[PDB]
Amino acid sequence: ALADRFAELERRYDARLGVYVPATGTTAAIEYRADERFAFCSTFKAPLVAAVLHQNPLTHLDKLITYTSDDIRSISPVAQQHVATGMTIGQLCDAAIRYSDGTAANLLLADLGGPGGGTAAFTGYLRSLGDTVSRLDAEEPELARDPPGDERDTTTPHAIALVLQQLVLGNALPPDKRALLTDWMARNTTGAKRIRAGFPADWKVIDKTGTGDYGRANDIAVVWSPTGVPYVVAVMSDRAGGGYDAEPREALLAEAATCVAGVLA
Ligand SMILES: CCn1ccn(C(=O)N[C@@H](C(=O)N[C@@H](Cc2cccc(C(=O)O)c2)B(O)O)c2ccc(O)cc2)c(=O)c1=O
Repeated sequence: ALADRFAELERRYDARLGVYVPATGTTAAIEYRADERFAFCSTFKAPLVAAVLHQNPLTHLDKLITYTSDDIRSISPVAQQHVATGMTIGQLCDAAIRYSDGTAANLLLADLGGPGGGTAAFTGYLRSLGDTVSRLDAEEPELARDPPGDERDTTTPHAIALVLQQLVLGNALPPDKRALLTDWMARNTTGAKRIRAGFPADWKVIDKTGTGDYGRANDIAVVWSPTGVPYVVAVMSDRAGGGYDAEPREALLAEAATCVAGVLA
C-alpha cells in the first residue's frame, strides 16, 4: 500500500521522506515517518507571518522597516532590491512567503522581539497553538544547515500539519488576518514542482516550501478538491546519505504528493 510506495520513493531518491495528512470527517490520516524530526528550513516562514499578524493590528503592516546591505545574510530575492527604500512589514510578509525571502524572515523575527532575535518568541507562538514539538533556535541561513539528527530548528510532518491546519482552516487567526496568510500562500512562486506538481489542475493548492543542505526539500500545503473539500498536506525530505552538498530532489515531493492525491480523489 501507501507505506510500501513511500519506501520505494526513499530507495529511488536515496532519501528520507516524511508525510502527514490530517484525518477529516470522512478520511483517515495519511502518515509516513510523521513523528520523526525534520529541519523546518523555510517552511517556518508561513507560521512566522501568522505570529506577526496575530501580535499586531492591521496598521502594523504599513510600518516601514529600514535595513542595510550588510543585514542581507541569506537568499533574499525581494529584500536585495529595497535596501535604499526599506520595506513595510506587509511587504516583508509577502516576500517571506512568496519568495522565501530570508532577510524578510529575519526582520520579521526581530519584529517579534525577545531573546534569540525573535526565535524564542516564534517558538512560543507555536506553543500557543498546541505545538510542543517544534523548535526554532537560529535565524536565516543557519537554521537550514544543522546536521541530520540535530534537534535544533526541527519540526515533524505531524506537528507542522496541525499548525497549518489551525492557521488556514481553523480559527487561530481572525478572518481578515487569516485571509492575508491564505492569499500570500496562494500566490507563492516557489512551489510549482513540489506538492502542486502532484495534484491535478482542478485542485487548488496553496503552499510554503523549504530547502536546505543535506538535500533538504520540504513543502507544506492546504489543498481543495474539485468540489471544495480541504486537506492539509505536509511533505518533508532529506538526503543525508549524500552529505552536506546533497542535491534536494523536488521530484521526490511531487511523486509523494501524487500518491496522496490519488488516495484523496
Ligand atoms: C552567507 C551566504 N549564505 C550562505 C548560506 N546560505 C544558505 O544556506 N541558504 C539556505 C536558505 O536560505 N534556504 C531557504 C530557502 C531558499 C530561499 C530562496 C531561494 C532558494 C533557492 O534555492 O533558490 C532557497 B530556507 O531556509 O529553506 C539554502 C540552503 C540550501 C539550499 O540548497 C538553498 C538555500 C545563504 O542563504 C547565504 O546567503
